[PDB]
Amino acid sequence: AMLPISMSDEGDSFLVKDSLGENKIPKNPSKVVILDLGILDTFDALKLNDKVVGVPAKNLPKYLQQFKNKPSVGGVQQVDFEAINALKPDLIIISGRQSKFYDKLKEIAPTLFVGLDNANFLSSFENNVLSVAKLYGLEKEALEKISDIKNEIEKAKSIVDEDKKALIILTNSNKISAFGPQSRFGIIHDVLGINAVDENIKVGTLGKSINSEFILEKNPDYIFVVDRNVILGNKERAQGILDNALVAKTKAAQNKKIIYLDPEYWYLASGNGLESLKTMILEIKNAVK
Ligand SMILES: O=C(NCCCCCNC(=O)c1cccc(O)c1O)c1cccc(O)c1O
Ligand SMILES: [Fe+3]
Repeated sequence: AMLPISMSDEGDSFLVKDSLGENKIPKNPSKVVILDLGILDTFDALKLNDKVVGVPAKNLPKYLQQFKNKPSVGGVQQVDFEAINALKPDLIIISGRQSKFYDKLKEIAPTLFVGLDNANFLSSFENNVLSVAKLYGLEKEALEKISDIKNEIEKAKSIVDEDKKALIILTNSNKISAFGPQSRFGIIHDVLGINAVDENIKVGTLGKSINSEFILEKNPDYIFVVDRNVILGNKERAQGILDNALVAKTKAAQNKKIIYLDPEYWYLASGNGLESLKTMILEIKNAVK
């Protein structure tokens, strides 16, 4: 299990420890640079928009356009260090895409890691949201919105067909990769209760390389597709890649249950968002119901 964030009070500040390090964080930070898109959505949900001073405008999705005029600190992968240091932030919030920059970010300001644990999603989620809320004295408000997400998950779980099984795939250029329980798309199986076609696909951020023959051999009832081409701006599109005779023979193809999930939520990985996680839950739910 990834280590949780832990905090202790010290008057004007908290001493915070997370899986990457220790940081003294001031209470009520007022210049926050946010590189995790989910947490950025949680700032919105908690009415903390005016605290944010930097965002990754190169990867800002459609549901986060209230932050389009914030100063840009680049993208989720192409972090602009000069821009960040010019802002003089009091806090920088990252997730797993930026852990490789942690030392460099920590020289600028205290840097909090809000990674989602792929093997312990819901527990991680709650700890990331509550830790942020504690910085601002908003635990109460955050608890109430967490309780809303939990109720949405119960509604989604309750309509799931225990007989039926699903395969999760990612399309990049023209190649296909598969993901299963405890991967970066694990919540489909782990939280929402959808049975997997193969429990033995045991993967993290990088998927198991397969072809359509595999998909047909497994004959899933649902295929959930995340198209990485949309995010990277490639020409290739999963609808094209999956239009072939082998995929056409699956029960998923025959029942219109090939589901193209929005990659601005699933791939860009906005699960730390109090509203964005809800939208993703509903998207699974309305696809299956
Ligand atoms: O460290 C990571 N990738 C290494 C670099 C790959 C280099 C190429 N990537 C892109 O152009 C890109 C752009 C936006 C979002 C992304 O996730 C991207 O991978 C990484 C970590 C967790 C999840 C990911 O998904 C990652 O990638
Ligand atoms: Fe990536």
